[PDB]
Amino acid sequence: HMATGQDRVVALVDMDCFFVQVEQRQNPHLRNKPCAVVQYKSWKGGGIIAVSYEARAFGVTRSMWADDAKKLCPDLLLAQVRESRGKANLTKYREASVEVMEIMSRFAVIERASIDEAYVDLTSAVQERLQKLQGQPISADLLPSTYIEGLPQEGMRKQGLFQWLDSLQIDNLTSPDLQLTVGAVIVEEMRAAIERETGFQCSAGISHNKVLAKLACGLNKPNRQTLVSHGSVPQLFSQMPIRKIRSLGGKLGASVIEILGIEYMGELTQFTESQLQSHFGEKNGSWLYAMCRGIEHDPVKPRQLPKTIGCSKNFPGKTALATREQVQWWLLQLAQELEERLTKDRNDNDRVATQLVVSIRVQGDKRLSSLRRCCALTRYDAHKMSHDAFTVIKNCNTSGIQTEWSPPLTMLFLCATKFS
DNA sequence: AGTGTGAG
DNA sequence: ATCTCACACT
Ligand SMILES: Cc1cn([C@H]2C[C@H](O)[C@@H](COP(=O)(O)OP(=O)(O)OP(=O)(O)O)O2)c(=O)[nH]c1=O
Ligand SMILES: [Ca+2]
Ligand code: NI
Repeated sequence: HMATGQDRVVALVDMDCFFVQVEQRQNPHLRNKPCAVVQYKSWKGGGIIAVSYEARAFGVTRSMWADDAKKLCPDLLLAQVRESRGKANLTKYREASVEVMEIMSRFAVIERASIDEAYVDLTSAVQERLQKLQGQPISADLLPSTYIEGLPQEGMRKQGLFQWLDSLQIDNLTSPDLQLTVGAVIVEEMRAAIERETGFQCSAGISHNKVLAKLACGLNKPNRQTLVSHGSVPQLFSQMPIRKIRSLGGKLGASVIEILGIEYMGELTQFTESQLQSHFGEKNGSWLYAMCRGIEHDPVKPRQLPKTIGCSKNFPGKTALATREQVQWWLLQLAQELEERLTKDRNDNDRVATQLVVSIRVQGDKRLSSLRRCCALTRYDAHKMSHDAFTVIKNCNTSGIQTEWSPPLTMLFLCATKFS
């Protein structure tokens, strides 16, 4: 069933207001109440980074000062992420993420895609489950939080699910729609286990590829899951913004919109594959041709040890690193965080990083990074690493006066790679 | 390849 | 993210 890109069952799981839920687990009084998670900033109580769904009803959004949100939601409760060596401390979140990932790994192999989301390949689990119950159909009681995109044509959810279930093939075990339905069953079980063992809620999307799973996950949030079938793709794409498709959120997507004069994914269906290749190249033209028809093949890649570990910090405008002392201090601060993480990495995976990449951005440069250089990473010593990084970046101070740094630095980035 | 692009 | 990480590209 590859010709129609219905060969796999893929799901994407995304935690609802992840940081808020981890905080609600520590301090119970914040549960089922409007609350938020802020990064302490002296001005206005600090910026808000995670908002509960209860608080979103009052118009609360991320990137807005706590006091202004207070005005919008006076009952609003606050949780504050600790700050360390100029950045947020996410140990708590990484550990909760690991908990959930381990729980998901029991049902099918996963691909960790971020701190709060992961792809799941259920093809094998769907086959094995298909043999386990044959002939008896699938009752709606196994899909308490599943939405069937496009149907019908909390009450609506049940009516659409009934219309979906009444038409599912029963005997053809290779039926794409049946495989998706079973995948949604397994995801319902997965999420039930996750809640039971951690108290966390989440959403999921079930379809045939990563792109459709990602779109399906966001259709019915929170604490709900959405199944997007191949037959529902035309309707779903009829008004789906091109820039909302995974990998098309940047320049390529903008280019498609500008060159073809279209806004929705579904409009790409009218162009021929040769036209798309003549305008975007063989590879992107063919990819777009199949993607606008719901076909995509990026495989779900199991456990993978990260290829890099790094951290950085930006110093915009006034904050730009101007003296030599400042650059030395921030390099040391970054290296100390790096050391902490590299140490945990070596403890958990018995591998050591052999290369240190230093990257910096000078004030006034439009590029993301002004330059990058590499040196050996022999010892997990923040002090040593700080001096090595300084040595590769020292040439960049184009000023004979030792009293300052020129041009100033607006970004410092340290990264450990070449693991072995 | 080191840079640029993009997902989260 | 008003950061972490992956990887495509002669
Ligand atoms: C996108 C984003 C996320 N985060 C953090 C906090 C979030 O809890 C975590 C996951 O990010 P998101 O998944 O983007 O958002 P969310 O989990 O808070 O809520 P929902 O999925 O229901 O929309 O990463 C930021 O601090 N700044 C950001 O810009
Ligand atoms: Ca989330
Ligand atoms: Ni020293």
